[PDB]
Amino acid sequence: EISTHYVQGSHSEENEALLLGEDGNPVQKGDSLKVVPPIYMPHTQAQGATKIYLSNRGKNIRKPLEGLASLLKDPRYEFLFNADDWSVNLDGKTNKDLD
Amino acid sequence: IHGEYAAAFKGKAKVYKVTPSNNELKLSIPYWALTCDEFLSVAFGGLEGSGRNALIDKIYELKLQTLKRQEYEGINEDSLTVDTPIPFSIHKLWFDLYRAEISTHYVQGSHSEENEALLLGEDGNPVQKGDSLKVVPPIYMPHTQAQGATKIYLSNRGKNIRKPLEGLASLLKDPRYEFLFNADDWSVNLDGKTNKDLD
Amino acid sequence: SEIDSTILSQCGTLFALRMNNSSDRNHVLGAVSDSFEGLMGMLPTLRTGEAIIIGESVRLPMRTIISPPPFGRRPDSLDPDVTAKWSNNRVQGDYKEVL
Repeated sequence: EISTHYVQGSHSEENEALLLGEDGNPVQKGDSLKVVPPIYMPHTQAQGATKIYLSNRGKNIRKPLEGLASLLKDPRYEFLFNADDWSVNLDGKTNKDLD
Repeated sequence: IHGEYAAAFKGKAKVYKVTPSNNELKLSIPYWALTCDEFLSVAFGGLEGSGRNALIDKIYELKLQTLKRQEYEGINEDSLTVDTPIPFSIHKLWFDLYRAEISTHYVQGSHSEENEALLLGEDGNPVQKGDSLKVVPPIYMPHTQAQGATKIYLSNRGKNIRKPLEGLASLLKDPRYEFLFNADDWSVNLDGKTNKDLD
Repeated sequence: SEIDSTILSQCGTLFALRMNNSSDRNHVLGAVSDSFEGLMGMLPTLRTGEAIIIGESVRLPMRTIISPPPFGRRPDSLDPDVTAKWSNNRVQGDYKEVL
């Protein structure tokens, strides 16, 4: 819903128009275990610069996603989202089960 | 609420009023100590459209700049949320978000900040360059890119939040909101640095 | 008086301790199927620890004295002791750590 495709018309994930640094690397690639969101190039399709059009697949649930992001970093929900032996990693694997 | 307990405790209790007279202190609640939702509810009157998202983004960017300029313990670019109590300038926020809506760019197509088409005076200097601490906004040339004269185009990046920004400016110039926007020692400079902290 | 009447009425056994207000006593009387006027008239004058066991788990409604637990095993919430904390002499604070 935020990251913009490098080319208009198509919203491919591989065309993420992120904000790159002087060296060439993006300013903020983004993390999954951490809740930092990725940085993206500003949406602008005017003359002079490349045509940047925002993704058209985004829904209207930005506020609930922001609320969930705030909740994820709250240390009062460790028992829910960060269980010791029941923490689900990226690929969906748990150290122990419900037994 | 009615201010009737001040006389009961003559010298046995600190009294925090809004307009001190002789020895009572002054109630001061800095605006940057609030959360995002409370700040929006008290200042902008409860925006609900994309203007709320724009204000959130501007606040987050200002907080990031303040963290970059001033060191803070245990806070980095990765663990900073919008609700973190970190000082940020409100005058700069209003100035940027308003000047990005009324001022005109000297070149059409692009609206770069270096192409500001400010109406210059007869001597050459601009008539009203504008001020940040003062709430006076800068004056800009009229939007007319017709033939005969130079082509000047209006801003192509502004949102639809001119009315809330005007309301915020009116609140900023109101002497009844000093306890929020012009606290005694917790005033925020343009670079985001206060005389004291929340401690 | 706040518990739902239907839920309370289906409870097998009641342990009616001392009850002060009248609404709760009326609700308890209306949520019992084995009513003896003499026993139920003694509710607001029960000693600290007495009970009136009523239900299908006893032969008769009966006024008992619950056996006290062994010494050293008594429920206690470790809430702050206001008088002890406030009676202590004040010391210089350091709110930078709190911030």
